[PDB]
Amino acid sequence: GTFTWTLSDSEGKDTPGGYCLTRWMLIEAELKCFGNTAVAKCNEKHDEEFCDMLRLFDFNKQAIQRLKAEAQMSIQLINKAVNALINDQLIMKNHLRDIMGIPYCNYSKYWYLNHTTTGRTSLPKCWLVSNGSYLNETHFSDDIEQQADNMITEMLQKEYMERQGKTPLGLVDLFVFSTSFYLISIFLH
Amino acid sequence: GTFTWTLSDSEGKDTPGGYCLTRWMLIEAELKCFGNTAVAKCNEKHDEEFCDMLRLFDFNKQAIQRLKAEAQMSIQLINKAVNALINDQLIMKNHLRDIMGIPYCNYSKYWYLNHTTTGRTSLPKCWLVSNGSYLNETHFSDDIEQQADNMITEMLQKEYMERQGKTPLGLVDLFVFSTSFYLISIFLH
Amino acid sequence: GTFTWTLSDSEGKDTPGGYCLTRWMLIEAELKCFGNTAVAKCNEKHDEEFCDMLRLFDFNKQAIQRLKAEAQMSIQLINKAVNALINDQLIMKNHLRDIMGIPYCNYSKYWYLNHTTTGRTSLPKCWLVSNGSYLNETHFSDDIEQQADNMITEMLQKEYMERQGKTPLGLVDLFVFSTSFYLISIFLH
Amino acid sequence: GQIVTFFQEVPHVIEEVMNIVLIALSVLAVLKGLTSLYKGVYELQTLELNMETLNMTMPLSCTKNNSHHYIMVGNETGLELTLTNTSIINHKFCNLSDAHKKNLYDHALMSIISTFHLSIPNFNQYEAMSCDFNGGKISVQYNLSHHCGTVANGVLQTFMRMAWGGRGNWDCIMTSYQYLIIQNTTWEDHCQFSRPSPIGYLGLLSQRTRDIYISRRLL
Amino acid sequence: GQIVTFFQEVPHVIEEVMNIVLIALSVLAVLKGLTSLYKGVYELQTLELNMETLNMTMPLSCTKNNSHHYIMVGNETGLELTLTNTSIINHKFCNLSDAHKKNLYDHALMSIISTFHLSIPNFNQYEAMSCDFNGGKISVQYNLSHHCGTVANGVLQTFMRMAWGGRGNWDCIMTSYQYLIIQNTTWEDHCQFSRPSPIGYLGLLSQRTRDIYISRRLL
Amino acid sequence: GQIVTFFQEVPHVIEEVMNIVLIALSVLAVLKGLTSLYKGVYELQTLELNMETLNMTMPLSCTKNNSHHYIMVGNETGLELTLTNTSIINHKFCNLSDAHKKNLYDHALMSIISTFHLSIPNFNQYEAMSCDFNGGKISVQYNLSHHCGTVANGVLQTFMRMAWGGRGNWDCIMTSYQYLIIQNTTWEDHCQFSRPSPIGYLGLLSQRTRDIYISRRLL
Ligand SMILES: O=C(O)[C@H]1O[C@@H](O[C@@H]2[C@@H](O)[C@@H](O)OC[C@H]2O)[C@H](O)[C@@H](O[C@H]2OC[C@@H](O)[C@H](O)[C@H]2O)[C@@H]1O
Ligand SMILES: O=C(O)[C@H]1O[C@@H](O[C@@H]2[C@@H](O)[C@@H](O)OC[C@H]2O)[C@H](O)[C@@H](O[C@H]2OC[C@@H](O)[C@H](O)[C@H]2O)[C@@H]1O
Ligand SMILES: O=C(O)[C@H]1O[C@@H](O[C@@H]2[C@@H](O)[C@@H](O)OC[C@H]2O)[C@H](O)[C@@H](O[C@H]2OC[C@@H](O)[C@H](O)[C@H]2O)[C@@H]1O
Ligand SMILES: *[C@@H]1O[C@H](CO)[C@@H](O[C@@H]2O[C@H](CO)[C@@H](O)[C@H](O)[C@H]2NC(C)=O)[C@H](O)[C@H]1NC(C)=O
Ligand SMILES: *[C@@H]1O[C@H](CO)[C@@H](O[C@@H]2O[C@H](CO)[C@@H](O)[C@H](O)[C@H]2NC(C)=O)[C@H](O)[C@H]1NC(C)=O
Ligand SMILES: *[C@@H]1O[C@H](CO)[C@@H](O[C@@H]2O[C@H](CO)[C@@H](O)[C@H](O)[C@H]2NC(C)=O)[C@H](O)[C@H]1NC(C)=O
Ligand SMILES: *[C@@H]1O[C@H](CO)[C@@H](O[C@@H]2O[C@H](CO)[C@@H](O)[C@H](O)[C@H]2NC(C)=O)[C@H](O)[C@H]1NC(C)=O
Ligand SMILES: *[C@@H]1O[C@H](CO)[C@@H](O[C@@H]2O[C@H](CO)[C@@H](O)[C@H](O)[C@H]2NC(C)=O)[C@H](O)[C@H]1NC(C)=O
Ligand SMILES: *[C@@H]1O[C@H](CO)[C@@H](O[C@@H]2O[C@H](CO)[C@@H](O)[C@H](O)[C@H]2NC(C)=O)[C@H](O)[C@H]1NC(C)=O
Ligand SMILES: *[C@@H]1O[C@H](CO)[C@@H](O[C@@H]2O[C@H](CO)[C@@H](O)[C@H](O)[C@H]2NC(C)=O)[C@H](O)[C@H]1NC(C)=O
Ligand SMILES: *[C@@H]1O[C@H](CO)[C@@H](O[C@@H]2O[C@H](CO)[C@@H](O)[C@H](O)[C@H]2NC(C)=O)[C@H](O)[C@H]1NC(C)=O
Ligand SMILES: *[C@@H]1O[C@H](CO)[C@@H](O[C@@H]2O[C@H](CO)[C@@H](O)[C@H](O)[C@H]2NC(C)=O)[C@H](O)[C@H]1NC(C)=O
Ligand SMILES: *[C@@H]1O[C@H](CO)[C@@H](O)[C@H](O)[C@H]1NC(C)=O
Ligand SMILES: *[C@@H]1O[C@H](CO)[C@@H](O)[C@H](O)[C@H]1NC(C)=O
Ligand SMILES: *[C@@H]1O[C@H](CO)[C@@H](O)[C@H](O)[C@H]1NC(C)=O
Ligand SMILES: *[C@@H]1O[C@H](CO)[C@@H](O)[C@H](O)[C@H]1NC(C)=O
Ligand SMILES: *[C@@H]1O[C@H](CO)[C@@H](O)[C@H](O)[C@H]1NC(C)=O
Ligand SMILES: *[C@@H]1O[C@H](CO)[C@@H](O)[C@H](O)[C@H]1NC(C)=O
Ligand SMILES: *[C@@H]1O[C@H](CO)[C@@H](O)[C@H](O)[C@H]1NC(C)=O
Ligand SMILES: *[C@@H]1O[C@H](CO)[C@@H](O)[C@H](O)[C@H]1NC(C)=O
Ligand SMILES: *[C@@H]1O[C@H](CO)[C@@H](O)[C@H](O)[C@H]1NC(C)=O
Ligand SMILES: *[C@@H]1O[C@H](CO)[C@@H](O)[C@H](O)[C@H]1NC(C)=O
Ligand SMILES: *[C@@H]1O[C@H](CO)[C@@H](O)[C@H](O)[C@H]1NC(C)=O
Ligand SMILES: *[C@@H]1O[C@H](CO)[C@@H](O)[C@H](O)[C@H]1NC(C)=O
Ligand SMILES: *[C@@H]1O[C@H](CO)[C@@H](O)[C@H](O)[C@H]1NC(C)=O
Ligand SMILES: *[C@@H]1O[C@H](CO)[C@@H](O)[C@H](O)[C@H]1NC(C)=O
Ligand SMILES: *[C@@H]1O[C@H](CO)[C@@H](O)[C@H](O)[C@H]1NC(C)=O
Repeated sequence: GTFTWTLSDSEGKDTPGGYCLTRWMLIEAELKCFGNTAVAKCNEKHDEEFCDMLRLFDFNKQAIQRLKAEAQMSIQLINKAVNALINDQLIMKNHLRDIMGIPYCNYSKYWYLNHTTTGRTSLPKCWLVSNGSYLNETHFSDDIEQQADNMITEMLQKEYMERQGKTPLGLVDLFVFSTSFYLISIFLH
Repeated sequence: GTFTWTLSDSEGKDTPGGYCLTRWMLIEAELKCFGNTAVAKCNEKHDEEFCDMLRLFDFNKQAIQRLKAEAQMSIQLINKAVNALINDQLIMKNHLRDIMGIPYCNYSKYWYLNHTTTGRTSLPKCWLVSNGSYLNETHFSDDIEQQADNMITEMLQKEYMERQGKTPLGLVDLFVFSTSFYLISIFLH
Repeated sequence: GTFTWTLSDSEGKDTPGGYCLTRWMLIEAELKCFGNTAVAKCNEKHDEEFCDMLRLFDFNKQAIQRLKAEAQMSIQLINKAVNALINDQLIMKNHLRDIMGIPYCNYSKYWYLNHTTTGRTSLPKCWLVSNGSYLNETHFSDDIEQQADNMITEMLQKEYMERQGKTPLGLVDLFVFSTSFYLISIFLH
Repeated sequence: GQIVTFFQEVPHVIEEVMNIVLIALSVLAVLKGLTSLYKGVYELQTLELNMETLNMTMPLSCTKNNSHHYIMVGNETGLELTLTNTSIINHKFCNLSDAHKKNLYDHALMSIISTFHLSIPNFNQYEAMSCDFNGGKISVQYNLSHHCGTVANGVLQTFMRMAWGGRGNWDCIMTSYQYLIIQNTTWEDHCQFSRPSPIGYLGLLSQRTRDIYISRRLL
Repeated sequence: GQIVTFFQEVPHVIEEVMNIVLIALSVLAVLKGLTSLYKGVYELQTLELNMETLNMTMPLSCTKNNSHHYIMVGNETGLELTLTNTSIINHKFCNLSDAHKKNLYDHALMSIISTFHLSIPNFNQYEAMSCDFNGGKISVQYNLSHHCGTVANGVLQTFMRMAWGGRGNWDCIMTSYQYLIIQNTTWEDHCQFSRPSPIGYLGLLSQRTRDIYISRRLL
Repeated sequence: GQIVTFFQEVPHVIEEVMNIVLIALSVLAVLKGLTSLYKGVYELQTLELNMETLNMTMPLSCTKNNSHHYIMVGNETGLELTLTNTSIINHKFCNLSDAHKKNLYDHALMSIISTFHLSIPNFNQYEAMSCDFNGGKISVQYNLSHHCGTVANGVLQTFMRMAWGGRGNWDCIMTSYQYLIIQNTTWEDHCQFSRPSPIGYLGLLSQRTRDIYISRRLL
């Protein structure tokens, strides 16, 4: 099967439905909020690693707030829900990339393109590690520009999908027919 | 992996390609027909429970009509095809919701928004059960309105996708260019 | 989980990002190039067989070029990556179709609609085999026309998605508002 | 051209009203030149799936009084799942290989109990489980004797994985019932409390062998 | 601006014809102011994938006369799968732990047969299977002796899971052949009947251990 | 109506410039009638996830000097993973069923090592593994003695499946270290080299029992 876990509501005013990472989650970086789009991106995607991690974060938060810690581990929940939280073969793909000798995902550092003015973010993706060191930002600069273009395309697409969802086709149809018939009237004039 | 089973053709005049549930399937409610859209909705979705059930229904129907009952069970087919019929971790998600103490799926009652005039239906989704009883319709009224809005958006989107599939971009392009050039001609006039 | 393997860059001038099959791959048919669209089609699809095969092809190519053959088999890679390369229950679906007695996928011959003038291809799909023989092209002619229509719709849709990705809504909006306000000015005139 | 139905449903959004206004202006100009009801029509009609229609391929789970759970396979055989203080079995055996030697049992029931036993999370105490298979009868008893981290916890977990019918916290569950009984029975309609459903067994098939402990290096 | 190719393919739909008409009207007004062939061009060109190109990573399945099935791993070793009335083995053993003790065999072949034996649906009779591994040779024989619900049913099921080459009904299959033989062999082109393919083994990997019976509580 | 932000990002495409030109023409006509910076604003801000926040539910893997690997479960217990030439264990036993008999150990650690041992690809030599569980302590040693196709290959494979910290080719890996040690320890911050992460164990859970050899027909 695939993952089925859903993200708990997050108490972020700017981002109502998107998992916001608190001070404790991010090392020496205070609190950052991502938004509903970035976290909901991988409700169909099986090839992203960071949103699986934040699903792990939300599962931990649920297990703490709505159960009792008891000071001893309950591996039952994680062993049962691991296939419901994360993809099962993405780690296999990164293990294979590692064996072959191409840069693989670290799973500790993740990089994202924070939009300075508006504060949107791409869904963070793994910082490739190779040869026992971090890849220079120059090495995968091409991937950085590809992700920037992906952000642009995805935000310009989601608004289209929202417009399609709210606006029926009978409107844009009867609009183009009416404008065409008025253009015909101008032709007659 | 994921499910791969496909729905057998259903002998419903109103709904040619959509699984129609007969009298026997629905307790004390005669026969209802859903349509191709509702049943085909979860050809990409992994988070719906009722269409997995109707895939089970169609698998049973195929096993009865195109094999022999023999009066003794053949668990081989169901044990082989269970991963090809239903999602494998959605039941895990509902077990977890049950353990935590939030309302979980019953898997017996399913509710849907029957459009009275046209007869369309949303894909039925599980009636949440909690605290040893059915949730009041008031409790998840918000989810009901969310599903109504989802029906509206999905029907206003599918017609757009059909128009995109049948109408090429060279048409809407050469149309907007021609209308713009005629507007330029009116500017010259 | 699902598949996560990605297709290695292919040295085809016509098709930069699409897996091109060389002379050795295709029996007595020289070299053919498919394109990025056909190979990328099943990055969300779980119901196609041929692109799983070409993922197997690319995995073999990677294992040969970037490891050492050593003349003895390394089943470790394939046993680890099989869930990352192919769907796990599509073969189950074809086994079931075989048991029931409907035509099933052979997994040797695949048919596709080569566009003669432009050279595009649909993603090849399995030639159904039944009753110990190949089905006549007349028998599944309906499926052939359905796939032709699917090619037409998918190519007319992908260009729409590309236009949506590159063109923002603020343009088409301010365009329709400006044209409407000019039509209002013509009404005043 | 079915805008009429949609228009009543969602005229609130500004873009729709703007579009309708522009269309009406263009039309006027060209002519001059020439119970549970949602929204307005959507209704909360509900389904009660008769799952007896799957009696020929799938086992169905339903219960009678929150203590007598059942699994029916076919229209001829089923099993009791009774939470009780009384033990029908007083020997700590499970003669599985003897059952396989004398293939006189029903394969469906043995597969049911195999799935049930391979889904018990972190099962490590084999003293609890007891079995009887003489004549093809399926009998399995469990001792729910116990702080948490006990086989009783996981065994109740897999019970409510299967039956889905049911003071414990933090993923630990306790019941006053000391024992549980699984045993063969015929088919009737004796599960007023719960509707029959197959989902318990299909979901239990997912987690089988997932949380198992290693007892041998080779396996 | 590649409308020319699409226009021939699908001009039937009313919306397209309306669009073209409107465009032609606008253009005229502005100028005044100033073998197997489908549709028309699509062809049923077919592919015959040479699966020998996967000889270096994947085992390929192909058969000669509908009774001699084969699995080739690499370009040096393969296995016979023969449905016959003759038994090469007359002892009911499978010395698997002895084979693992003396690691003188080919790992690919042992993994092949392990997958084959872990995909046998509801296997419960161990008397049928017989093995020989002396010297690294892979030999496995099966007794297909038998109404249904027999190990022969599931063993033929997993055969056609693997080979995909082949009067039984209701998910029960019977063959006149009493026995089946799996044994080591070299590589040739001796499978005229069937093209070599890996899909049988990859699919068999899916269902391994899925339908297995419990023989011990701890496992 | 947030076109202003997008316009700076991507004005290169011809269609956008054409649209803007047409809009400006229409507006003019109607008025007459009346560190690491990408693109211009996107920045490569990075995240360093403090995975200690998952100490209450998930085991975290981190290492100190590329030879001392660690797995910490909770904030009280963890395990050493040391590649060394020194053996703490000189007996070829693994008393797993004795450990299950006396349930005095931590369930998390036993599940960790069970997952570790069920993910070893094509494990066939049981002489290598040695275990100590007296008192609830978790000790597992591995002999990495060896051409390839050796248990050392797969055992290093599963090591770097778990720890992800590390001249061998063609999916064969060799190390000068003869032995490896897993043993119980308390919790500190002694893994300067590597950040703690759970991904090794979650990924190892995927491949458990996948590449296992059959040692018995019934299983
Ligand atoms: O644990 C294992 O997987 C193997 O352990 C070997 O040694 C045993 C110890 O584990 C301990 O239980 O004390 C008894 C020892 O025998 C077993 O020898 C080995 O059994 C296989 O080889 C012997 C053969 O007779 C059996 O049929 C095999 O199962 C365990 O696999
Ligand atoms: O079935 C099981 O999983 C355990 O059963 C225990 O009792 C046995 C009975 O099942 C029955 O077979 O009659 C013989 C009994 O021994 C086993 O003792 C237990 O074996 C483990 O503990 C003993 C040890 O010597 C073995 O190495 C373990 O496998 C079964 O797990
Ligand atoms: O391999 C198997 O699955 C069964 O093999 C049967 O025969 C054994 C041979 O495999 C070989 O190891 O030499 C010893 C033989 O016993 C076993 O008898 C059978 O064990 C079951 O039936 C006997 C019972 O005492 C055990 O508890 C069962 O495990 C193997 O399943
Ligand atoms: C089990 O289900 C089957 C069909 O799913 C039921 O079979 C039908 O039973 C009715 C009883 O009046 C007959 O009229 C039909 O002819 C039967 N149809 C088939 C296809 O068998 C069966 O009744 C169910 N079992 C029980 C005990 O009710
Ligand atoms: C079920 O478990 C309970 C407790 O684990 C068993 O009760 C124990 O029985 C032994 C022997 O009869 C006594 O020595 C203990 O003092 C009892 N303990 C308790 C807490 O009652 C009970 O016997 C088990 N059931 C069966 C059938 O063996
Ligand atoms: C399960 O197998 C054991 C194997 O020992 C059976 O125990 C034997 O049962 C017979 C039956 O009367 C007795 O004659 C023997 O003395 C028993 N042996 C021992 C060592 O006690 C056990 O009976 C089987 N289970 C069932 C329910 O029959
Ligand atoms: C197995 O496949 C490999 C490649 O997939 C074949 O190797 C090629 O064989 C031809 C034979 O004429 C040589 O010219 C090439 O140089 C080989 N290429 C590589 C990369 O090895 C091999 O021939 C196949 N096995 C058999 C028996 O045909
Ligand atoms: C394969 O199975 C058949 C039947 O299951 C075995 O034939 C039996 O052999 C025994 C002893 O030789 C006889 O007592 C039976 O009467 C036979 N039954 C039948 C139906 O022929 C056959 O021996 C098995 N093959 C092997 C190699 O043991
Ligand atoms: C599989 O293992 C069994 C273990 O008993 C082997 O049986 C022994 O084989 C040797 C070989 O000559 C004989 O000397 C013994 O007398 C046999 N023991 C018994 C109890 O019969 C068996 O031979 C092995 N299988 C193969 C193919 O060698
Ligand atoms: C393990 O993680 C938990 C929370 O994920 C940490 O618990 C917090 O510890 C700080 C220490 O200053 C306290 O102020 C908080 O009140 C604790 N919160 C909770 C919810 O327990 C814990 O410190 C971590 N373990 C270690 C050893 O640092
Ligand atoms: C780990 O493996 C090595 C080699 O596999 C073992 O070293 C062998 O020990 C035996 C008995 O002490 C000698 O007869 C061999 O000559 C040794 N071989 C080599 C290559 O050194 C070593 O004993 C094993 N470790 C343990 C603890 O048993
Ligand atoms: C694992 O189990 C074996 C079972 O034989 C233990 O071996 C016995 O250990 C005791 C402990 O002193 C000795 O008295 C026996 O003589 C041993 N038996 C044999 C045949 O050697 C072994 O000790 C256990 N492992 C550990 C670490 O205790
Ligand atoms: C992005 O940058 C702004 C300041 O320019 C900051 O306030 C915000 O927290 C950043 N977002 C993230 C996710 O770091
Ligand atoms: C990365 O850049 C640093 C300097 O910034 C340089 O010393 C190092 O060699 C570079 N690494 C690679 C792999 O090019
Ligand atoms: C919806 O209601 C109509 C009558 O208003 C009825 O004919 C139809 O069967 C209903 N559909 C379903 C699925 O119940
Ligand atoms: C549901 O509504 C009924 C009355 O319709 C009321 O008695 C009951 O308490 C309600 N349940 C909850 C959980 O509010
Ligand atoms: C399609 O046909 C053209 C010639 O009409 C040929 O050049 C091309 O290779 C064909 N494509 C495929 C994939 O066979
Ligand atoms: C397929 O066509 C051939 C002739 O082209 C004919 O002989 C054969 O019977 C046909 N097969 C079927 C199943 O109709
Ligand atoms: C069970 O169902 C089958 C198939 O409909 C039927 O033939 C048989 O009589 C039923 N059994 C009983 C006891 O009614
Ligand atoms: C079973 O025993 C418990 C505790 O001994 C007690 O609640 C009662 O005697 C029995 N349980 C019930 C529900 O009657
Ligand atoms: C679903 O609700 C019905 C209402 O009577 C109840 O009988 C049944 O037990 C519920 N399902 C489950 C799994 O509890
Ligand atoms: C098998 O293929 C390898 C790699 O191409 C080659 O070196 C070897 O000679 C082949 N074996 C035979 C028997 O041709
Ligand atoms: C094998 O035996 C069967 C029945 O005894 C019989 O068909 C024949 O002798 C053999 N089978 C074949 C296909 O020759
Ligand atoms: C596919 O068709 C070819 C045609 O000759 C045949 O040889 C082969 O056996 C078929 N594939 C399968 C799996 O039967
Ligand atoms: C571990 O975490 C728990 C929960 O925050 C806390 O109560 C306990 O004191 C911690 N243990 C140590 C040794 O700090
Ligand atoms: C372990 O032994 C090897 C070979 O005997 C040798 O490299 C050295 O003595 C030890 N390894 C290290 C890294 O010191
Ligand atoms: C990720 O990078 C950090 C950088 O210091 C390193 O410590 C850590 O080991 C890396 N992760 C893995 C899994 O190697």
